[PDB]
Amino acid sequence: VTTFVALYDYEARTEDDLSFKKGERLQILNSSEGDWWLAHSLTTGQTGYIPSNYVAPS
Repeated sequence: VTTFVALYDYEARTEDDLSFKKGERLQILNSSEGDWWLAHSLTTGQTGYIPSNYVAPS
């Protein structure tokens, strides 16, 4: 729905988290959980939760 870029590498901290590298383009699919957003990585094709402060708008 909106595209962001990852600011830092992130290793998943739950089984439902997305792992991603700095610079990945991430589509934000849901943001209702505040500091944790559901994202889809356009760079890798994977999906999961991310920390909202790890991304900035493209």
